[PDB]
Amino acid sequence: PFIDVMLVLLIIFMVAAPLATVD
Amino acid sequence: VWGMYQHADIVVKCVMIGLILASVVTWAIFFSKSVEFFNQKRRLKREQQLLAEARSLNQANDIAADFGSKSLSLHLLNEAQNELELSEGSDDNEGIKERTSFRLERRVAAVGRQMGRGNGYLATIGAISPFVGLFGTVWGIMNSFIGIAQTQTTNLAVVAPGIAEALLATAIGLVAAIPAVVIYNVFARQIGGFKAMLGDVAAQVLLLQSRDLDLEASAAAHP
Amino acid sequence: SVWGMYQHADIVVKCVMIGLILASVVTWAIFFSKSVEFFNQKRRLKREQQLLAEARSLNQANDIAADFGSKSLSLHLLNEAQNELELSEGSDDNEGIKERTSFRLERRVAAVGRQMGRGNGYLATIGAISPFVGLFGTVWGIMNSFIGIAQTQTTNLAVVAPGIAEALLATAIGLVAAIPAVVIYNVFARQIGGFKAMLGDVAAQVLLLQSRDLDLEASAAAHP
Amino acid sequence: LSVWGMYQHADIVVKCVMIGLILASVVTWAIFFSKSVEFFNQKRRLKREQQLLAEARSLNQANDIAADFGSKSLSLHLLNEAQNELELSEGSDDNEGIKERTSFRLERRVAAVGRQMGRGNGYLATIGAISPFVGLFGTVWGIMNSFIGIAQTQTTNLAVVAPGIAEALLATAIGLVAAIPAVVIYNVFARQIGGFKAMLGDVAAQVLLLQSRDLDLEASAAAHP
Amino acid sequence: ADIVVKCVMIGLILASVVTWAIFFSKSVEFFNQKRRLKREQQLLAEARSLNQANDIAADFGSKSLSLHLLNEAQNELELSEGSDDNEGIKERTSFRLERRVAAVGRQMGRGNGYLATIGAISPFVGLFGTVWGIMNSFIGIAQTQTTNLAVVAPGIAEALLATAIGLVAAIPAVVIYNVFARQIGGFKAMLGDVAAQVLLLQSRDLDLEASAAAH
Amino acid sequence: LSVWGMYQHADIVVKCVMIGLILASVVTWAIFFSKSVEFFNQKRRLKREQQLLAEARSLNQANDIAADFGSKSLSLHLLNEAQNELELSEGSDDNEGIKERTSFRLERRVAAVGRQMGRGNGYLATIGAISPFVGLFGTVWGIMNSFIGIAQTQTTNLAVVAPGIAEALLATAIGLVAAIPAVVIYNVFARQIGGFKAMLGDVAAQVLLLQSRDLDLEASAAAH
Ligand SMILES: [Hg+2]
Ligand SMILES: [Hg+2]
Ligand SMILES: [Hg+2]
Ligand SMILES: [Hg+2]
Ligand SMILES: [Hg+2]
Repeated sequence: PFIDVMLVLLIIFMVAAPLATVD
Repeated sequence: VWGMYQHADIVVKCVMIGLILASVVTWAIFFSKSVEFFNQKRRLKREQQLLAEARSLNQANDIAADFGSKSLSLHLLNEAQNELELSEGSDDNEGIKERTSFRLERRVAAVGRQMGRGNGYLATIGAISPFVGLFGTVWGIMNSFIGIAQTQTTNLAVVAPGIAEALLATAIGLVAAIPAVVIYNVFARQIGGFKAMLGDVAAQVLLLQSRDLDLEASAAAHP
Repeated sequence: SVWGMYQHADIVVKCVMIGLILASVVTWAIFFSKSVEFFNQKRRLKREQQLLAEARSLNQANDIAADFGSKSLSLHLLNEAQNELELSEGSDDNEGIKERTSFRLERRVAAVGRQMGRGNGYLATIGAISPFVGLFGTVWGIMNSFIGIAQTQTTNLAVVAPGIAEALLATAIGLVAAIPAVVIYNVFARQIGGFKAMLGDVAAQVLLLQSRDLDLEASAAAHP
Repeated sequence: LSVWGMYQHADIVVKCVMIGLILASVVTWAIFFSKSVEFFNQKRRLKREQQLLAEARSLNQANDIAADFGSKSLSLHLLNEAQNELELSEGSDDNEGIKERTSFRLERRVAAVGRQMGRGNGYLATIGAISPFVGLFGTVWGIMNSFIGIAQTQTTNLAVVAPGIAEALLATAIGLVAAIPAVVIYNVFARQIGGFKAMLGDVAAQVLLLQSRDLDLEASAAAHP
Repeated sequence: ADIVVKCVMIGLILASVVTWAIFFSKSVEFFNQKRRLKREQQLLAEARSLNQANDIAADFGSKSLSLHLLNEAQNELELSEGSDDNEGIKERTSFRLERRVAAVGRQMGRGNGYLATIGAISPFVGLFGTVWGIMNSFIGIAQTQTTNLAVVAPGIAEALLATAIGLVAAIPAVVIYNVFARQIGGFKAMLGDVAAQVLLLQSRDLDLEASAAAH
Repeated sequence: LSVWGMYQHADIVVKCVMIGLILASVVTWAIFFSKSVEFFNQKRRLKREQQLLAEARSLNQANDIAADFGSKSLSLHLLNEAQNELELSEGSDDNEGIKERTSFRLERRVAAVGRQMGRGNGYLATIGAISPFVGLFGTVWGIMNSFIGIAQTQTTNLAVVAPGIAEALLATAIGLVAAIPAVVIYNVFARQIGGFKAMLGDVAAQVLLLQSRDLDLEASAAAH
């Protein structure tokens, strides 16, 4: 209910950083 | 842009319009309750400065004679006087005082609750705006993965619209969220201080009534 | 395809989604039921306060409040004051009567509050764990995706985009179930606050009438 | 592999986060069950005692209705406390005193009993707040060792590191599975403990009212014989 | 680059400037008044009467706090001249003093709101800066035809600096806010102690005088 | 890899984040241990003294039971405070007065003791408040170093990004280890301080009762 912002943003960068490569 | 932001989705466009509406509500509340608050506070500080010179309760009713029918201090003074008239003939002063305070303080409390009407909106908007924005972004990157599932072209020009609408969702979430919370906090501070000032004028009335009752009851005893 | 998206998930993420949909259903049921109940009771109380504000005494109040029907709250408060006057018949100490009445009336108000907040715990808890249940949906989902990329080798072509899309739909539904619970709970706190305030004002009116009348009666019989 | 192997195959730190979180869940359920049986017995027992003492109208009748409620009964303890304040105060002419001294006593025990009911609530609240975050530490340590792994040799081809990311996300999953029940159990314990404190407060208020009424009626009744 | 990101960062830096201005000025205020109050309390520890207290504090200075409390009690004694009810005076005096302390409390915490909000919303305004930036970058890769993110990487880093500045502006605001909360706590405590002494002395003297004129 | 390596292997900024957060964890646990043994002592001894004073049918019996307690004991300070208010008020005909002044003093002392117990809570509260921001700054530094890596190498591979993301996740891991214990320890100290202030309040209530009872029995006893 608070960190959930920070949690989901960090998760979304762990999802998007693999979206970065390659192809 | 009107064509750019309207491009490719329903739900995300709806969170966008919702959050911008929320920002509109916060700022409309801001201006209207701002003019109201400044007016009433100015008036109250004037009235307290005037009533500070009253050596009794009658002098207070004279200083407040012209204060106006919607003024608060005339409402408090009228409450005290009305409690004196309803108690006419009572031998127990220790009582009268009690009944007066209970009335006055509650009036203040009521005005307090009348000050915070609408502050619930600011509190809720600042509370859920980052979460509604977060739903916007999660919906966005979800639509991105749907996009790479259809075409199967992997990267990187296909993921782009989804990531765009996601970061727009977070951006709008913060722009609606921050001003709501800041304005709410200043409203907590100001409502606290104003409730306090009203308490100070009420306390002046209570003091004058008590002191005069004591001087009257003691004045016809010995002399 | 929505049906295909769903068919891409897992059995656990399925429990997460049906669970969140049920939780949203119950929150809306609570909202409608306790909402109609609360509006009815509030309008009734406002009517009664508007009537009782004109009573110059306690006999005049008991008369204005004749009915008011039965289950009304103001009739219950007036009846509590009356019951304390009747139990104290023959007591010479009026300070006592007064004291005892407040102790009851005040406390009665509190009980009303506890009966108003019965069931709001549900909203608070649903809004509390809904993002956590959604988040569990997504992490379990994405875990299944990475295991999938583990048993098949080289790279992952398209295989789990949809699994991941369904996890993210789990968080999306989690927030969609969570938010209305929290908003509804806050409006219920505000409205219950105002309700306790109004009822508190009626109780205070009864208390004032009792004190003033006992004082004037004792003073009128303290000189002929 | 499957879930069991995925546990046995993970790192040592992540193993500890997972085992810890299951332990917290175990404590969550033990607390839940024992406090459940306790609170239900005591709450409906107290509901009875309140229903019976509502007829007292006296405080001699209250001691008589409560004459056998049990040596652990709460209403018997409150009634005995008021009575003990009447006995220690034998010979006081100031009733305004006795009442005060009585109230101060009674309202002091209720709170204490309340504070004894909430003993252990710290664990439920703390587990429900922390468990997702300790899990989050588990996975972040996991994927951190993984990315240290992919720049060593240094590898590519994501399918080679995927077991590490799985076995890390398992920690957040377990964190949430331990976390959620703690939160629900804590919420019902707050509300129910609230209702119990209220009920006990209602019995205590009955005792105080009866005592006040007796002191007033005795003092007024022996003022005009 | 861009526009918004730089205005967001300069906004954060201005917020940092305000953080340090509050830090210094409030530092001077709290230290001075805390010292003055400590001395005044040690001196009033010699009071065996209310008159001896009004006397020890006569010259404390006109802006002294203890002279304001003592002067309020004395003024309530002068306005009540001719009253037979000592239980009355006591009440009114307490009520008066109970406002004083609160008002002074409310006046010491006038500025902590700024520090609190700056430390609370600084990381989020910074985050808005970077999210606007990276949104502009991916909007950039959505035109023409692209791949290989190495082209937009600098823009994204430049965005992440906005959050870095947000957090760096937030930290001193938060630490300073906590220290000022503690100091105001101790101050409200001291002021409350001096008020409590005035109330005791007044109550005790009214009791001993009233009991002396009953015999 | 291992820990010491992970340190010597990293940047200067993440080096400062690691040293800062590691220090913050050290102070957090030191506070915990010293204030824990202290709090255990204070509760143990105070509970002992309360058991002894429970036999007091009179305030004089309390002062006699409390004669040898300790020079720094809290119960002796309360009983001594009551004694001091009885002595300053000697000769007063208003007992209702004495009682007031006595309660006023005693129930202030308890509060003050509370603020001395929370004399250390500021550090824990602040450490738990700023640890996630310092950690988050570390991680953002990491991901930024990653995008610089993709800016130099012009590569987009996984192994040029890996060091920056690994550093970021390191900042996050240590950030959580510094942040969580500060918060739980702070709340556990609030809970324990509450219980302690409450217990001391109970002893104060015993003193107040004994005083009020004795003053009533004396004033009533000489009339006759
Ligand atoms: Hg819409
Ligand atoms: Hg489930
Ligand atoms: Hg372990
Ligand atoms: Hg600018
Ligand atoms: Hg360093």
